[PDB]
Amino acid sequence: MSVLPFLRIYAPLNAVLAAPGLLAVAALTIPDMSGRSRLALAALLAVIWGAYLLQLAATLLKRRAGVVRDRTPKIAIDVLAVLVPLAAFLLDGSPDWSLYCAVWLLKPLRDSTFFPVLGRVLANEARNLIGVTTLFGVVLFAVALAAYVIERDIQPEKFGSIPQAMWWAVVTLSTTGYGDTIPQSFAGRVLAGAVMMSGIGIFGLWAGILATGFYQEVRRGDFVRNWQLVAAVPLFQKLGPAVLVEIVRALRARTVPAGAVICRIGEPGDRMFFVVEGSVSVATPNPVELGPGAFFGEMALISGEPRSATVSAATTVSLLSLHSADFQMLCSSSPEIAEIFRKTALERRGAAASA
Amino acid sequence: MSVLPFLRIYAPLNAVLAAPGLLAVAALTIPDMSGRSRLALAALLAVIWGAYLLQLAATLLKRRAGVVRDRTPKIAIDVLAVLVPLAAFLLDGSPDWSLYCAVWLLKPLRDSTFFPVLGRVLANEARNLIGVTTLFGVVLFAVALAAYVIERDIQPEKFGSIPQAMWWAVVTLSTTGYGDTIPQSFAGRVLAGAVMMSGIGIFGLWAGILATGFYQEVRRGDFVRNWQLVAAVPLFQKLGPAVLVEIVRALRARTVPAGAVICRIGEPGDRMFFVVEGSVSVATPNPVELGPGAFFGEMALISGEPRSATVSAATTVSLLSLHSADFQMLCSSSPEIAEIFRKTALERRGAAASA
Amino acid sequence: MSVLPFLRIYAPLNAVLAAPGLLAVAALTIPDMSGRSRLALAALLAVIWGAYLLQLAATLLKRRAGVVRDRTPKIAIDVLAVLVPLAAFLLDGSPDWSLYCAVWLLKPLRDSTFFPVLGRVLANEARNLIGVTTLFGVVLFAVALAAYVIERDIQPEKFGSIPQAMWWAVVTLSTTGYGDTIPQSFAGRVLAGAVMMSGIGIFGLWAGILATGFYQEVRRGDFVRNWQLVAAVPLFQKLGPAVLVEIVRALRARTVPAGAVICRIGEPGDRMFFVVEGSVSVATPNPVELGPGAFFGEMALISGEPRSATVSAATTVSLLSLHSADFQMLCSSSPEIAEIFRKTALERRGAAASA
Amino acid sequence: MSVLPFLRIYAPLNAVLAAPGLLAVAALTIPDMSGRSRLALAALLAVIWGAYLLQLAATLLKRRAGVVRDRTPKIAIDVLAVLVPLAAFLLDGSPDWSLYCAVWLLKPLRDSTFFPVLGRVLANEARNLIGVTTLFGVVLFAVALAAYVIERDIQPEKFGSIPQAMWWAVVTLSTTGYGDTIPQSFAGRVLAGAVMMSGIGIFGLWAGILATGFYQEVRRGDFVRNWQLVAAVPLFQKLGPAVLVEIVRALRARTVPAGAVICRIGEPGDRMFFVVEGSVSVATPNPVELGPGAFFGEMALISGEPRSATVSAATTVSLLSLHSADFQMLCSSSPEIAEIFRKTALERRGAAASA
Ligand SMILES: [K+]
Ligand SMILES: [K+]
Repeated sequence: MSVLPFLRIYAPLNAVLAAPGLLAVAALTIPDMSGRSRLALAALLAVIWGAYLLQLAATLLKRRAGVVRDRTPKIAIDVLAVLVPLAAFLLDGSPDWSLYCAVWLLKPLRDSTFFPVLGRVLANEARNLIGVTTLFGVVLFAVALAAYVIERDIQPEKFGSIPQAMWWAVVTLSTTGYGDTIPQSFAGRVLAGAVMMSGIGIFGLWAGILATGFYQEVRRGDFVRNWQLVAAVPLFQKLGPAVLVEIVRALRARTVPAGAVICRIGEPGDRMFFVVEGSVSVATPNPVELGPGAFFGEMALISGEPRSATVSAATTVSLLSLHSADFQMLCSSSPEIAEIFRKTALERRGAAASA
Repeated sequence: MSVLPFLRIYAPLNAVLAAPGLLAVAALTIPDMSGRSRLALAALLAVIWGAYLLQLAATLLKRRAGVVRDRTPKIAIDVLAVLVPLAAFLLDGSPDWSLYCAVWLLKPLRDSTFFPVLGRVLANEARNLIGVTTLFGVVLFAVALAAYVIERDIQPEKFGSIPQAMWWAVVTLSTTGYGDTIPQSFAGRVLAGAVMMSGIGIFGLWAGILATGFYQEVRRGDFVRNWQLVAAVPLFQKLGPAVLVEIVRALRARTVPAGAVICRIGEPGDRMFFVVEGSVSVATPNPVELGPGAFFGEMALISGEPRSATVSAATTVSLLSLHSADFQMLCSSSPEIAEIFRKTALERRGAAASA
Repeated sequence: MSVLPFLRIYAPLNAVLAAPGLLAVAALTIPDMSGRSRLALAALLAVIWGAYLLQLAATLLKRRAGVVRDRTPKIAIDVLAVLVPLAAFLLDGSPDWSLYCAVWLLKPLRDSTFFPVLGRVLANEARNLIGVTTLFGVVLFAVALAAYVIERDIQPEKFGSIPQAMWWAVVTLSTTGYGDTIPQSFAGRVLAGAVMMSGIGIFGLWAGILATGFYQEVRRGDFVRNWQLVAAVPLFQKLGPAVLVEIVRALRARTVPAGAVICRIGEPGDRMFFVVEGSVSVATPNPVELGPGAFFGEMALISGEPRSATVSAATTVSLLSLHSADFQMLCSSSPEIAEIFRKTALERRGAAASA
Repeated sequence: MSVLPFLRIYAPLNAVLAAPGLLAVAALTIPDMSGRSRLALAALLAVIWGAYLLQLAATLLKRRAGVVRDRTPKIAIDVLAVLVPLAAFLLDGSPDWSLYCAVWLLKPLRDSTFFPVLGRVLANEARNLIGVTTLFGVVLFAVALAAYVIERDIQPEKFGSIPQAMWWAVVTLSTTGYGDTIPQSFAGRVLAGAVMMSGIGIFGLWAGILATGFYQEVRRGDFVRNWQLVAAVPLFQKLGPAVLVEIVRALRARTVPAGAVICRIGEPGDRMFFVVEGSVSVATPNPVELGPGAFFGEMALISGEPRSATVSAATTVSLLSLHSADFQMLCSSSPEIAEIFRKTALERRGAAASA
């Protein structure tokens, strides 16, 4: 609720081309299809082939920033990005070579930041997941077995065996309900009374494990990525030790591109920002073009008013942001700091129109 | 658990008429329907047309409060509220003109406060949502493809192509289970063992993103809307800086209308309120009719007793509220404040019956 | 994880008889049923009728504790508990009179504590629920309408109207997937790609509203019910103001009945209790039978050892409880208190075997 | 996100053999199966029989550590692990004796730590669960009954009775949607509008009860298991009382086996560890092989750099771990401690290459 995320977070065309690239697949998969576009999409594969392949060698030119690096991840796919289609192109002469479009699916995961963020926490909490997965296997066959007890007599063709009932177990337990094979008697139907009761309680825990400290990591990602942009601020030499831990939980940093708007004049003053690198367009008669290490919004928060200037991104700015309460928290935290932001709420009034 | 929300939060008739207005649609959609009520409901459309249209120009009279305003939102629908039926009324001579009842659906969203509250946070956390949405697309075709590997031979008419299996993917992954096309072999049925395991883990995170800091915003909405009603209180000049951040998290403000009851006599004393504007009916022999900037309940909390008066809303009061613990927190927070609320628990005993 | 809940929390037989009472219904609902037990269960209704009716007048004897009471709730059903069967017994001469077994269903809700706990919070947060319910209605017909656009031509009998598609909306949106009427074309099937995405995000919020501050109330129920049992403790005159708010969050109170076990000897010392009313059986050669206002477990926690005595409930005791950390929190909180619990860890060593 | 869990948490072969042991069952359950492997898997049962039975007496040799123990749990299955197949082997001469493979399903639960962790909290919060379970039974028949009101006339064979509709209740309420028996009229279809609305709100609470303080217990498990490894540290005599409660919430302890890697050189310095028992391989020209009661990572955190050494597990080490923020919290918490970790960031620079 407090951030301006811009400049194409889904930026790199390495990621962009997997989506249209794999939709080329399906038309080959269909009978009675004209040969015209049949191969026209195979070009686009060759384009994406040639495109990453064009990009490939530039990546294999890893004499850029060549001091110490760990690029086993970023290279693990680019290699196979072109090899696997190639060997597929010859050995699998039939159209089945296209079935090696299971390969580009990692290219999103190549430059998927937020995917290592996922895999990080699984290596702390899987202790639970296994004991739950076991426990899921307990409840699975603990309950799947009681069905064969009953309808094997009058439903051989559906429940004349165990795994046919273990099939109906997870369908019955995992919220799904296909609707192929269902009991007819009473007591077998009684048993379902505890199943959905169970599995919704189980996954009530099990999937809960994921979001549990995943949020800790994302709420932690907002700190580790933002213990940076701390020393950059000229004013933050007085901040006590325990002060920052209270604060950086809320502070997120994002980048705005050049030409974009930052805060439009007259809209309700609801937030203030800290500039640390870039330049702005504080839209005034004399534009107060503030550079790395600046801020604005106290004019609108101490007064609780609309904006005093159509601030727009003159350049690509690495932005911070902050809503009132946590700044009211700061204004409540120390009288030493409100002195400057009092003067600032008088300097910027005259300094906005003037120079 | 601690608030008296009253006076028709779903107040404006601009919102009320969308619901019955769109139920006029369906009777036109049905064969063998008598022409009698067929057009009778078209009137009610013309009523809602004429009604907002009657309301319309009063809104286009925006010389009220005309200093600085941002009403691109509130006007964006009122314009089309009447135009779109109108052009639809003539060009689409057949009854299909009624199909432009997709238009009023924004009129709730016109005066839907809590809808901008939604859209505010999506512009901070969609970074995650995309990486998850990509990741959802990863897992989609990563898993959808393995089905065509198998049953294309003996299920052409169901799994003789890829998207027919991507169809069975999300139905299998997104908790649904329609039950149209399901495997027959073993290993294809083995694969589902991880799917519901996956998607319930995925949406365990993904929908978790929404409620994650959505609650922060709603728990924040309870502050930004209630840093107001702070200076109004005559007693709150002594409150230290860090005191309020502890408190305003819990304090919610709502309005009660005239004639309503506030706290009924003899019910268990469970809460105390702060009046800031309006008037009450403290039901006593001499009604102690307290106005803007008053409170009551300490009589019932310091003693832990039922109510001392059938307080009812003499007028429309902008109410605050507070349960014991957070006031016990206040009574624990400072001895300076319990002095007055000790006297108040003696003044109001005699002042209730007397003047 | 830290409490001994015993003495039949589902105690009153007023609640017990609704369950078997309503299972008497179904046998009447079935053809080809013998008249033998057909009316035998009607007796059990007459029993439950006569039983509450026997209990009834004792409740209508409300000259017990007749000072100030609010028993509109507890009486609202007992009245109709016997009247509604009675008027049903005569006017509805056919067996349909049994269909007034929709009446006892409130008798659980009569003496359902935890049900007012539910209804308390709905009167603070329904503001959200309506805006979401509206928003649910937005997304409902916003999406339901686009289906009639498509398959009305080739599916009249299923999608030849709007509400037939609004039917398929919530089934498609609310996680269910019956499997009666599903599209055949492409773009109509494309639309489902966002639906489960939506509704699982919606209910990801909407049902989240319930548990959101419901837990606040239950975590609050653990305080309001336990600001009692505070002054009872002879030692708690020194506890500072802000000390208790830290503590009572964790402290739960429950009752154990006479004859039950409290802590068995040799089991791992994992918790300590505060007796406030009742008596125990500290199983020793000289049983140190401690009465109202006592405690035990510091012997096992300061040493981190198994139990020093098979403490069992000599009588019905109103119990408190506490795990180590929060007592380690107390031992960390003040050196003034560990002095006594040091002596206590020496007195009770000799006082256990001796008197 | 901050722990190295290794050395086969799913270690004991007592647990390993239940999974393959029960998959021996199904082949017997199937007609037209050759007798060759039919009994070959019965051997593997006899193996698992003989295997635990071989393990059995070693467990019944409970003169190891025979001082005070509570092994009613660990023995409750081992006894029946071999007896139940045995009596089954003779009395049930037909192949049905295999149906006593419902017995090993507890053997995972025998040595399932994290299963008592489950059962611990159910004995505090089931108060809620019953009132919800009752309330679930309220809503069940409250809603199930209204269906028989309607379609009994034109759907006898599906809704000609009550429990046939209570069947359609939970299927309709518990998120499932089999798709066997669905209404045809309007008002009966209207009723579903509140059902999924309800049950998703109910289980929104009910399953929420599980994860609610289950996480408290797991977040508590991280303390009770880690108030140990406190006195072992030679430096922690100065830590104030309230300091540790802040810290041990995050600190998890796990064990790494011999031969494994701990932190690889050049990877981004993201965490520091506390050795308390074992030995390491700090890969340097002179390996600084640190033993019980050591730490490392401050070199990479105070500088925010990659690793200074390929530390690998020379032996099985009982590890602790800690990310920066909580150590930055420590560095912010006291200047007394950064003095040593300043010297340590100079000693270990020279002491790494040297001795
Ligand atoms: K379903
Ligand atoms: K289905």
